[PDB]
Amino acid sequence: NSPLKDSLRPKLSEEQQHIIAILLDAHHKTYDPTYADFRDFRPPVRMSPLSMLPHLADLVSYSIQKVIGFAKMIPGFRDLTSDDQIVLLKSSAIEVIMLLSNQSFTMDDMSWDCGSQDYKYDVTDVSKAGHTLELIEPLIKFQVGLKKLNLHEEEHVLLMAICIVSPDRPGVQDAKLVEAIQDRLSNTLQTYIRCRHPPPGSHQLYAKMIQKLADLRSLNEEHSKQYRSLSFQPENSMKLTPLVLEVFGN
Amino acid sequence: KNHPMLMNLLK
Ligand SMILES: C=C1/C(=C\C=C2/CCC[C@]3(C)[C@@H]([C@H](C)CCCC(C)(C)O)CC[C@@H]23)C[C@@H](O)C[C@@H]1O
Repeated sequence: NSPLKDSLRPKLSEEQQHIIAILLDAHHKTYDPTYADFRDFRPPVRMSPLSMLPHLADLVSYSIQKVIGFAKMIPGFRDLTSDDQIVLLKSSAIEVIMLLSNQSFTMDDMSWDCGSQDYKYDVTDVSKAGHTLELIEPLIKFQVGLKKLNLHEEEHVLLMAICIVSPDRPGVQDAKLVEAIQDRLSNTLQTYIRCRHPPPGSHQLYAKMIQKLADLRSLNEEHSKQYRSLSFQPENSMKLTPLVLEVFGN
Repeated sequence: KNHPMLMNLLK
């Protein structure tokens, strides 16, 4: 075989395997499947208007901190300017949180089940945090469609990293460098799927995963809209956390 | 725009 023909044969390079290893570890170190810290949040109240906002605000604020910790471990991420790291996290946080949550989501009853009845969230809980079907229905649909992909954890953490390092985010300065970082991750994912995800599950899997990124942009836009409306009321904004205000807007 | 807490968590 010619060097060309042989070079066309897909192979997970040592560097690409290394990238996957780092992202798996990063996820391990920032997602607690025991959910032990939820005790620390303001208590969930299920009955009054916005009764679940304090608890879900605390959950989300906690999860933003975890997203930041994961982002810092993405190969290339820290070579970005402080400003670009900030804009990428401000814009992606809600999306990565939606991705992370797929781990607790269950299609048994279409809820996020975090180990106990107190920490099991359904569409009614989300509405009681100030959100409407315009966000919630598509969010459930997203969770269902993602679950249907039955991603390998490898693919799950690659997707989160690709989500974070997106060059077309608002406020991005060195889009060229963000794009180079993302491309290394995207190629790693494409090659992982070809070499490690057996058919039929692999069918158009990359394209399906990129469609989920597009879905996340739409969810982000609608969340931002409802969040601005929600936070416009000072009495609501009072119930949020300082980190949520800084990241999602004030 | 100043994101002190984000900036500090990123250090
Ligand atoms: C967080 C995590 C979890 C679930 C995520 C959920 C379920 C409840 C509703 C949430 C929090 C959605 C809400 C639209 C976000 C509301 C935020 C705000 C009130 C500030 O506008 C986004 C993700 C959803 C649980 C666990 O998987 C850890 C993960 O890390």
